[PDB]
Amino acid sequence: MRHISPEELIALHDANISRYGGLPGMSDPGRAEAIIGRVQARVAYEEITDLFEVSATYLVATARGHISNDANKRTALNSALLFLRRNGVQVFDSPELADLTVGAATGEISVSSVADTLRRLYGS
Amino acid sequence: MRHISPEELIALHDANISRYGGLPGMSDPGRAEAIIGRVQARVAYEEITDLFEVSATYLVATARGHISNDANKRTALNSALLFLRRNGVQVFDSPELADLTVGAATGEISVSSVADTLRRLYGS
Amino acid sequence: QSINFRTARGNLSEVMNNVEAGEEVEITRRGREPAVIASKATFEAYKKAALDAEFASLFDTLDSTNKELVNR
Amino acid sequence: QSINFRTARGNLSEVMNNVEAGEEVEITRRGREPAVIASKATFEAYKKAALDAEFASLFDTLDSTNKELVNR
Ligand SMILES: [Cl-]
Repeated sequence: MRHISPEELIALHDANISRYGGLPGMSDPGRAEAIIGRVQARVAYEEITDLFEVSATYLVATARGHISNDANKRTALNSALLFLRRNGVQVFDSPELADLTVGAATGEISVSSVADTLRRLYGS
Repeated sequence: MRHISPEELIALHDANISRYGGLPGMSDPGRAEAIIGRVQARVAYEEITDLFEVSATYLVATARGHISNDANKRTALNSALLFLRRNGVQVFDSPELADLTVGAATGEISVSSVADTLRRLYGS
Repeated sequence: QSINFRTARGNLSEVMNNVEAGEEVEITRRGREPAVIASKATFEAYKKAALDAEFASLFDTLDSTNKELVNR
Repeated sequence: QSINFRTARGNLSEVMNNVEAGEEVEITRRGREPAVIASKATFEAYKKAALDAEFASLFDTLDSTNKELVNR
């Protein structure tokens, strides 16, 4: 299973800030390391094989993990879908993805519900 | 001194045709090899240390080198300035680059004159 | 540029100084597919460019939702 | 992921199979900066990303004159 490294996660965040907006130069590598650490830990602890459950984890962990003061929701969605793309699953934009990410950040949508939504959209 | 390989000169030509226009799929490797072969040879024979002379050589050699039936002036110009950038010289677009390259390609402007103009524009 | 894994074994310290100077050495094996030794500095820079392109097409694919999320 | 000068010398044939399998092994050295071994396919794929990016900037910098030269 291909994953995203802490240094890749920061690079993604930085790259998104540059393209779409936000305050640059602030990304904490400890938060990147801590976000990835959670995702790996959860996988090992629950023995997760389902790509969409893992994808959901990157999304929730990142959206609530505050790598920096801005762009966290974008970095969450993008890292989720990058993971899917890296593991062979074809991804594409959908009107649902904005609400989905906001819900994960606010706590209104659980990790499993995110995994369900992502499965419906990109599953086979 | 960093140089451009035959295989790079071709990649550069194909990339340029894709982006700006021209007939694709038509780049002769033996022509790319002959162009770089001439630049490398002139440098050794004349013992050229001046970066702008070498740039000028890439420019004329490529402009008249006929890599394909299209985009030879563009490859010529870009190759010359790629050389410069690769050897630590800051480059930028100038109103006189177009005229320079055309007179280069038609033999009305010689290697030294092209060198003097590059040295003026980009050399302290 | 191209050498067999035996000439590498005996002359590894030479390969290092070559690699560090700026060379990119291939290592072939008969019957198998080859590898390449290069400086960590240049390798990492190449990897990073690969990664930039990887983000750029994802951002392209999700350009619409990315722009929308900025305002929320 | 990271092995010493000596360990490589003695287990080079193993380092090949790891690399071929998809790993990117670092080679540390007591003196100067380190090196990296990777498969040719991945290395060359990263080298092409970098070169492609290089051309993109050159073309961006020279965009006007490039557009003009098409019509001369
Ligand atoms: Cl955001």
